[PDB]
Amino acid sequence: GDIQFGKYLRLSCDTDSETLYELLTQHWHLKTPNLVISVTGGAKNFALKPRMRKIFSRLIYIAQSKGAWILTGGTHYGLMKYIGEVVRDNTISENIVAIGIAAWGMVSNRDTLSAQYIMLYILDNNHTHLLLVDNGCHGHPTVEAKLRNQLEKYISERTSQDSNYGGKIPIVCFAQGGGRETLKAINTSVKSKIPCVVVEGSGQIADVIASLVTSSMVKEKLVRFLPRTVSRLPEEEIESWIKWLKEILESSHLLTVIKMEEAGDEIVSNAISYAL
Amino acid sequence: YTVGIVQENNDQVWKFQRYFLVQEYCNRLNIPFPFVVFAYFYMVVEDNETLAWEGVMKENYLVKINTKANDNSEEMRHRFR
Amino acid sequence: MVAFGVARQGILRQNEQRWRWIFRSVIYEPYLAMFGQVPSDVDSFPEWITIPLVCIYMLSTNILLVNLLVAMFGYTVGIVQENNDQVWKFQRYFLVQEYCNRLNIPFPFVVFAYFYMVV
Amino acid sequence: YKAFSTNEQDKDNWNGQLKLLLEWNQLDLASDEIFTNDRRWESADLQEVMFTALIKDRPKFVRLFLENGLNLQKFLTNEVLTELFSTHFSTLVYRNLQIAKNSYNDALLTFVWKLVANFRRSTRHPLQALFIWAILQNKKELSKVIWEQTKGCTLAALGASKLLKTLAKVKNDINAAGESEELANEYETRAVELFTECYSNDEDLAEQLLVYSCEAWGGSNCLELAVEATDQHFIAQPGVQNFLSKQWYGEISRDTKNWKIILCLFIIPLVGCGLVSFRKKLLWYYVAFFTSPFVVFSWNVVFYIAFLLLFAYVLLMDFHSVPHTPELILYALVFVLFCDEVRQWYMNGVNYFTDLWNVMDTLGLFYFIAGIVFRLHSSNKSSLYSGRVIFCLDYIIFTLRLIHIFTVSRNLGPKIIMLQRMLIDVFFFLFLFAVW
Amino acid sequence: EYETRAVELFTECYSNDEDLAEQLLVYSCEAWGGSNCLELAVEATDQHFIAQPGVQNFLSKQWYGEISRDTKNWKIILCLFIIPLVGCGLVSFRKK
Amino acid sequence: DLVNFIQANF
Ligand SMILES: CCCCCCCC(=O)OC[C@H](COP(=O)(O)O[C@@H]1[C@H](O)[C@H](O)[C@@H](OP(=O)(O)O)[C@H](OP(=O)(O)O)[C@H]1O)OC(=O)CCCCCCC
Repeated sequence: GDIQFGKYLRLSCDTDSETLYELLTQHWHLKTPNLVISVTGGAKNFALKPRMRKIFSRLIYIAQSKGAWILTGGTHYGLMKYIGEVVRDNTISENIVAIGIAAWGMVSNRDTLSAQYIMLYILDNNHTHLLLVDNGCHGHPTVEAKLRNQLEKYISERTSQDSNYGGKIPIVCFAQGGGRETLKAINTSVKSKIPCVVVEGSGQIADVIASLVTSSMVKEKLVRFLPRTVSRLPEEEIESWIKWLKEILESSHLLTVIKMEEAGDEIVSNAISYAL
Repeated sequence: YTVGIVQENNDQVWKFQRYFLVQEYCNRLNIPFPFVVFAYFYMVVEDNETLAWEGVMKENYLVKINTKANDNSEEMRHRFR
Repeated sequence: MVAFGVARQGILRQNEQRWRWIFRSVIYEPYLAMFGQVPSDVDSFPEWITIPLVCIYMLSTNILLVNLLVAMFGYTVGIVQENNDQVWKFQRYFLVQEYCNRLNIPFPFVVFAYFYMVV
Repeated sequence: YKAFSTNEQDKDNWNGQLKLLLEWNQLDLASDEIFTNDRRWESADLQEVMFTALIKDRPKFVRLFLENGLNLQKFLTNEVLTELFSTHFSTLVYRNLQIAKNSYNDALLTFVWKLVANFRRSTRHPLQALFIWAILQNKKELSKVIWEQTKGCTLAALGASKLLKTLAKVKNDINAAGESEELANEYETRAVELFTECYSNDEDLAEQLLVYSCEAWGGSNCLELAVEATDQHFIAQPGVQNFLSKQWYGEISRDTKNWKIILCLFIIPLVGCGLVSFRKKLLWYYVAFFTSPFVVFSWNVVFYIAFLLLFAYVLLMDFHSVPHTPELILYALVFVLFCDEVRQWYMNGVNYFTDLWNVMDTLGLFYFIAGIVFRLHSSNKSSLYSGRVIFCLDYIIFTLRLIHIFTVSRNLGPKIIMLQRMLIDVFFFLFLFAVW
Repeated sequence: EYETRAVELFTECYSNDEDLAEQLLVYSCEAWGGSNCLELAVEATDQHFIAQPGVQNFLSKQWYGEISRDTKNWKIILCLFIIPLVGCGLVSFRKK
Repeated sequence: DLVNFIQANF
């Protein structure tokens, strides 16, 4: 069904990325000079920090300039809603392309079809494109991460001659919020050789990685960054978090961290260019 | 006494009067007087996009006005500390 | 001034058929029916109500004239505010170029210069 | 705060900590401890704290609450707004507002007074109402915070500037008037800068915004409010002048030479002969050219000159007890003027009478009709002479109206503008000279 | 320097309060010099001190007396000739 | 077309 209040499509998890990319390229979207994915995290409330706003404004401006694809969760609650609102504002002012990928089961209201979705999770209507994964139907745990990672890896495998970047289209992961899902996404991106940029100074896991960029120090940083999260998390959760931290830090050159001191203009662009 | 009156620039006042005259002659039946007589007899018988653009330019203006504090050497002192 | 003179001539003389005479008089009377001269006063249908009319006409003309003069001088202070030194230097360049790229001979002796130049 | 938190008696409850920080105005601690990424927030949770911050004049806390997922539109309910206006509105400000309403009445001031009365006694633009409430009480920071959320930012700034100026014209309290005046100047500067920047970004969107009339913000647009406030600075900006010039020239290209247009005016066929390259078929060219306000103005001035010449000819050469054909033509032309005056009177009648030059023109028309009535009495030569006198008065006042037309040209417009003030001062000087 | 100090002090104080400032201005000390602030400023030709908004407001209030300072002058002039208009709603008095 | 393509894809 097409949400109107863009295009929302329900696709199974076991879907070949090649077919989706061919569909998008043939008649829906043009070749993408750049592609950036943002992992907001489990939290549905995004704190409008003094610095995060400018960072993401610069990110969206860069994406518009380069005609990039912005991938997010698409949830109307949290950072994704802010990104969608900023995309709509820029559109009101070359078209920006935003894809929100989520799980159909977690969606609160399901409308089948040109059915219109009008306001359990809620998705932002600002996003121009949306994808709903459905393998564990009516399943609380998130399952879109696998498809997102597979699609990102396939797009990395692609090759565009027009782009100045040699061969494959550039892809940059982004991490501003903390959470287990964010850490898993960072691990998958690192295993995929696609660089990720972590916003140091904001978020729990992001700041932990920034400080790391051993095991006891990692645990102490994780506890300090998210006291409530570490207190609620069990010992097995802490062990898994430390394992993922060690796995991601094994490849430091890929990950890039924005310095807390660095707060000038065009810092996001500089960091992304350095990572690429 | 007259030198003081002429000290004040009349350019702004003339521009104001120009606006008045332009409004008078624009919101008016654009016909010459010889042919305007029949005009009276004949007479007797988007926004959201503009406001959004205004808000965007407001965001840019607010950033520009708030950058003034950037020139202060406080940031360097904080980095040093 | 001419509008005032037209108003005065209309009120004083009626149906003046001499087109040359009326055309000259309309312009000529208001200026000389004022500080310049007083032919209208000699010419001066109730008189007891006529005298205030000429009095007010003269008062209005005088006040308008003084206002014009003072406004003109005030306007002039702005023109003189701008320095004329740069403009004079510009004109100096123009004159120097005119007199330099020219046969450096006085006018009494320059006549033969053109004949020599042609050949 | 440390005693309240470490005590553990109310550590679980966060609203108490937030209220405590708000009361003492500890912004940094509020941003650090109470507000954190882990904590979840809802607008209903903040409602009361936001209201208290508004009451206590805590602009920074208001901004912080707005940033952290607070919907100002939903919060500003009718009950909240009426309660705020009824109780937390200072009596001194209400007295000043009444004084302004009585002594210095204005189109916008009566509107805001009606809005205030409606909310005080018992929801089109709640944001505008809140901004007005902040402005009337000379709250600089809170007013700016609210303004950052309004949709009509430049329009709101102009309205605030005008309202603050008319409020500062009061004399009940000097300090409040000075604060209002400085705040008005600040908002005028903000509006000018915002419109400049925006006009630099884009031109057509800027002009659309300028001419746009809000959903009854005050019943007026940015330009009208600037004019009413005599904001010469805002209109003198390049963008507004360019807009006015485009309006004046219409479809005609603004860069085309004026002498070309003047020459082609007399000679019709040149209109579509390659001259006057129109900004946007020969018939289309002709209609566009003749619909131009500049061409209409030139035609009107030529017609007025011809009418004055005919009037002077009638008075000087052809005046008889019985009207002649030139006199009938003069009557027709003055009737055309009269019907044009009626048409213009239908609109802005209050402004029609208020204008000094407009009242002068109406008085001249009345004088002309009176002179016609006097001249109709051919039986008595005295009546005819009185009608002739009235006709002379009509001629002079018509010349005054003609003088008004010349103001358009830049060459001699400022000259007349200066002449008026010089005339006033010289009249006073001549009065003193007269006395001694 | 002392003139500047006095001007700033009186401005600041007149901004804080109005009635206390005026009482201070008209107050005569226990024979400091036999004169008040206003008289001393006048004798020194301190035009700067008197030109300040507070002093001008005080003088205007003294000039208009009980009549409200914000009322239109033409109303007062018109009512002067016509006595009955005095208590007919015009000239709203500041204070039967 | 678009509906048929979507059905073919899934
Ligand atoms: C005898 C009684 C009176 C006789 C008539 C006497 C009437 C009379 O005296 O007006 C003179 C007037 C002068 O025009 P004027 O020079 O002021 O026009 C402006 C001027 O050229 C400025 O310099 C321009 O700005 P800038 O240089 O770029 O900075 C501006 O362009 P823009 O910036 O706005 O785009 C121009 O608009 O010419 C007419 O067209 C009026 C039509 C009159 C028609 C006359 C029909 C006979």
